[PDB]
Amino acid sequence: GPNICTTRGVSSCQQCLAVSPMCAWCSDEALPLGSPRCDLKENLLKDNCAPESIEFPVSEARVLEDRPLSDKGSGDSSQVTQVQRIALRLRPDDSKNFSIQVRQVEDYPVDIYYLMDLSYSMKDDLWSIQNLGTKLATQMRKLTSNLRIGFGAFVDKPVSPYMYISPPEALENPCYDMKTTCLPMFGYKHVLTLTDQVTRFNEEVKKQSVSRNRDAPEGGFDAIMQATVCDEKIGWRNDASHLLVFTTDAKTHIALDGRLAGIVQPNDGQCHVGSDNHYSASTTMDYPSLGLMTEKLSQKNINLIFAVTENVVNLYQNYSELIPGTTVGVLSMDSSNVLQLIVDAYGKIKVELEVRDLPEELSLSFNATCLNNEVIPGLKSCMGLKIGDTVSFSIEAKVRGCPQEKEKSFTIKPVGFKDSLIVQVTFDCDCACQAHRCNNGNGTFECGVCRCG
Amino acid sequence: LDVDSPAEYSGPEGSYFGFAVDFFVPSASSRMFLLVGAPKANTTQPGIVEGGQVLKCDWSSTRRCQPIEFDATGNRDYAKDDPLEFKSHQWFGASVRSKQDKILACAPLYHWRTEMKQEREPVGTCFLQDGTKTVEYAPCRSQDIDADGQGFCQGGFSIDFTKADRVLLGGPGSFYWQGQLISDQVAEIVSKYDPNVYSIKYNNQLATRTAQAIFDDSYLGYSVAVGDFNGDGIDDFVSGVPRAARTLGMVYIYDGKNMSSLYNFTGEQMAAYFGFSVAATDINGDDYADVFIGAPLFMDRGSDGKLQEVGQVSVSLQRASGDFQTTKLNGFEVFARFGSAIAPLGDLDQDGFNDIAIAAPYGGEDKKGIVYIFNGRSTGLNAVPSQILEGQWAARSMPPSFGYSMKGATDIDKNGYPDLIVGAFGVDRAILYRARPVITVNAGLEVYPSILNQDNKTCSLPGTALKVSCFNVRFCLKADGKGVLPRKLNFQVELLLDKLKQKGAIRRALFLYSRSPSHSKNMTISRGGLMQCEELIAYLRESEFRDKLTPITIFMEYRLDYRTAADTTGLQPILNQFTPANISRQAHCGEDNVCKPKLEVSVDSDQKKIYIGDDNPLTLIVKAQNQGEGAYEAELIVSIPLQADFIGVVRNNEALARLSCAFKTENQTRQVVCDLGNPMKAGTQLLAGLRFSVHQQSEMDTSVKFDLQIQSSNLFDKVSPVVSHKVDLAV
Ligand SMILES: N=C(N)NCCC[C@@H]1NC(=O)[C@H](CCCCN)NC(=O)[C@@H](Cc2ccccc2)NC(=O)[C@@H](CC(=O)O)NC(=O)CNC1=O
Repeated sequence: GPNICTTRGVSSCQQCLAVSPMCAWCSDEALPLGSPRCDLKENLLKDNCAPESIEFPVSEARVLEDRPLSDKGSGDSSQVTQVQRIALRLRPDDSKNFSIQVRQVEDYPVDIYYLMDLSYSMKDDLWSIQNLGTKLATQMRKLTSNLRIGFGAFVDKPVSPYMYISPPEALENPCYDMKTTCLPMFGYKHVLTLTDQVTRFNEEVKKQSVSRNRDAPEGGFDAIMQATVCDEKIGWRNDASHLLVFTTDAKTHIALDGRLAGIVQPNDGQCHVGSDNHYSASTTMDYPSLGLMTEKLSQKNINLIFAVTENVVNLYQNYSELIPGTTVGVLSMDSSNVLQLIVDAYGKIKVELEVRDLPEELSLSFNATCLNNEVIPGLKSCMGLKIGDTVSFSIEAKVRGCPQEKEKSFTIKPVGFKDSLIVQVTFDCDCACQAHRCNNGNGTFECGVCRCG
Repeated sequence: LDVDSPAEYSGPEGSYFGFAVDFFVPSASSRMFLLVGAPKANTTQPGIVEGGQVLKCDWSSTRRCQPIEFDATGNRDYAKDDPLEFKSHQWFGASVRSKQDKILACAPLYHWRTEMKQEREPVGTCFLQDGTKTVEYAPCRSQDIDADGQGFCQGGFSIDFTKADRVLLGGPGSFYWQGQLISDQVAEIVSKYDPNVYSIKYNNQLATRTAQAIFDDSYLGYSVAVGDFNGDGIDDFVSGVPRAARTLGMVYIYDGKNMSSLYNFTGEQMAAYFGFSVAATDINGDDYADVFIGAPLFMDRGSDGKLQEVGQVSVSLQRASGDFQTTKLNGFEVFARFGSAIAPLGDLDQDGFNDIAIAAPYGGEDKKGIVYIFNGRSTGLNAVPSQILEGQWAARSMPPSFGYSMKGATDIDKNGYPDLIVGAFGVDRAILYRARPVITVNAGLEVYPSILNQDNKTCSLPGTALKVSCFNVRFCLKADGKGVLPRKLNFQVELLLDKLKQKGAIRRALFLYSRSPSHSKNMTISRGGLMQCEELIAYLRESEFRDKLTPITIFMEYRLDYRTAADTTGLQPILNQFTPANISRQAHCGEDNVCKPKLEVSVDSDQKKIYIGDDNPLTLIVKAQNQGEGAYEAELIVSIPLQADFIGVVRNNEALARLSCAFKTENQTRQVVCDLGNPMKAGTQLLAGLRFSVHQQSEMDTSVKFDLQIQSSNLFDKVSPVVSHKVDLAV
């Protein structure tokens, strides 16, 4: 019966193709006069039109590059493959669907920052600090590959109370009273920026020595807070999972402890490390409170870890409860107990697509298959993925009208994945037959209408 | 507490003017003074910079502030070209406590060259000044040198005065920061003062000894409090130990005679700094002093289940048996440090129970500092603050810290009400808040005719011969108040005869003279038991209103004329914070004095069919009656369709009552208002016939609907059930 092809007054093959995907045009001159040249192709075959003279382009999604999905990013053979070329052929106002695959193959970037106490109380433990620093990078390089590592150091606030100011010479050598050499004491210094080089980190770690203060608690919370609140100096990476290991053996000074030293101004919570890689506000700012420390740790997603000796393990265990998400480990000659924390922190640890250079006349529909073969149409993101987790997205492309440009291309890519699909789009709007009707030469037959002369 | 126009004092920039405040009450003279410590001011001592100061602010007379010449001499010499002490950058003014003529300031960051070896050690020096003789007191400057002894005592961090003139002093840093408490009599301190000796000893001294190595760095002496806690009449020693018990915090109670341990309070959250500030004052008026311990870094579970730092104050009530009853106050803002300064005020309102102020110097808007005031209630504390004081100056280069230090319990204005001074060292300012006299006023409103009869029409309306029914209303005012006050208060008395009736729909009661539901009058009351009273006569509208259901409500309010009630200084009084400013009473046929009609109506039609295309005369028979009591303003409403026209009441029939019916069109509703009877007596039955003209020509309607209801103005069952009559159309 009559349909959209036979009712819209179609007068040419081009108009027949543009009206609807279901419409087909018969170019056969043997078709009896009065029969609809534009109709369903089944009607045309029933109308005994020549199948060769029936122009019915069919949209196709042919695969151009389908190199297999990789398993490990460390394989030297062939490039790593996470997502490669597709070709789409589309007639006007018609839609076609294809499927894509994205898998997390590359190892997760990891940032590890080391905090060390250079106070006299750990001359017996400096070897353990350096050994732990070595084994940190040693263990992390054997699991991930985008590692960035670095360290800073802290002693205490350099003011009279904690600083040996009594003899004019003991400033440069706080161990004067026992006739020993040591470095002048400092609030906080950022020594080594985060960098992939393990040798530089080991050499700078092994060239660190102690200083001397007065009271057993040490201002390590200033060190933690300045490490967290500073981004460019420390060199944190927006994509890596941030860790900040903290080492000590004695108690810790807390907020409002600095009122003794004449310091009452609250911890402003801003990066104050100047151009000399030193805490420039260690003499006018109080120690930070646990609330502010937790707020900033959550703000910059840093997983603080406590590596302390046996004599303060319980104190720091109880301190961890007020700072959620932080664990504690025993600092000794056997650092496996605290390396297990780093192992689990890495094991604790997003696919979202972005469209580039998409043609305006094209429209895309997203169907997301993230986990358990579950399809959520209209979404483009999948959460909670691990190593080996492969997700799939079903994408349907719909063209609006017929663009004047026969060939265009666009690329679909996950965010931060490099690997992508380059789609080649070809629009089939013109019929092959288009390559006397107007009363035998009385006009020009264009677009299906005869412009009479 | 007056907040509109307090007193402001400012010192040199960056001097921390306001880090410590107190009141100075010279017994010799009558004027009272304000003591403000500026622990970073630039003195005139030779070769001393940022030596610290303590200032005397004169309050009333031009608000001039001057520093006190505690020490005009610079460093002293142990030998030639060898200084003995380092007075520069010492914190002179970090603590100020006064008691009558005695002023006690301290410098917790004073360094002196140890007599044995050339060395720099902060021991702390305190300058106790009597009427004219100024002496120097420094218990920690002893032969127990070095951090192993009293070398890092930092004595003078926290100081207090005892009722028997026994200075209490706390050194956080003694004994490797184990902390120490030192107490000495003032007379012995003044007698033993020898300038040329640097290790003066005192015979009657009480001190805390060195404990084991476990109690190190406990910060004992951070804060000090004195009160009686053993019943011997001698103030004990209460000190804050913020770092004790694995940083949980502690407050130590020591005997006031031989320094023995009586009671210890342990914390619940580490690093909360349990013991940052303490106070000792009985709050519930039972004469047993109670403790007030802050923890400005307490983290409690939030709305979403996470920890938020708000600050907590612990209140423990003292019992005869010895035990303490503990209640806790949490903060209201995050990072506000609620519990940093706890300042007793005594009887701020003279309610009979002492009142205290707790401050959060880093809360409020812009973190400008806020102050909470609480009042004393028996068996605890009024956990809901009654007033809010807020900082006024934004940070220049330092958090303003408004409320970091306050001092109360002293009546600077001399009007029977204690005042309060708040320090703003962040912006180096000091603020004095004068309390306001609490006047409690009791109002008595009585209406003699609780239920009155409209038919009691024995009252004459002035200006007309008409009669009305009027009632008597009695209203009285009395004013009682302590402190300095004027003898007469010019009260403003306002009252309204009708409450509810929203949007001013209608009011039924008007006063006898100058008819109105409202009346205003200025009356003068004398403080005391003289319950001054006045009376008024008011009368209701007969058929001027359709609402008798809701009771007539009599309302009274009283606003004090504050402007003329202020003293010579302009401090206006205040009314009681808990008193109700408005008192409302309800006023109101059978014994219940409520006429309750029972209205029912039935409808019958002479013609069961109406022909379309011509005028069909429809006669309606309506049978109306009341089974209940008298129905005032009772009327019949007949909602007729647009095609029905009312012609008149059937009068050719003697059995049908010739009603007075008026056809009214009100808001697209065509109704016939039939006057059934004003009182609608009980048991009366009314039968009437109404004729209508029907011009129905519509081809869609099947019948014509008529809605007839009995309405009245009565209290109960004032409207009959709606009855709908349908007359079927005919062809
Ligand atoms: N009376 C007490 N001992 N009270 C407990 C205080 C203990 C506290 N320490 C000690 O007694 C022991 C005495 C040596 C015997 C080994 N333990 N001294 C130390 O532990 C030193 C270094 C050291 C370690 C081991 C052996 C030798 C030396 N560590 C410190 O942190 C220093 C100085 C510093 O770096 O700030 N002291 C303080 O901080 C507080 N001051 C102290 O005295």
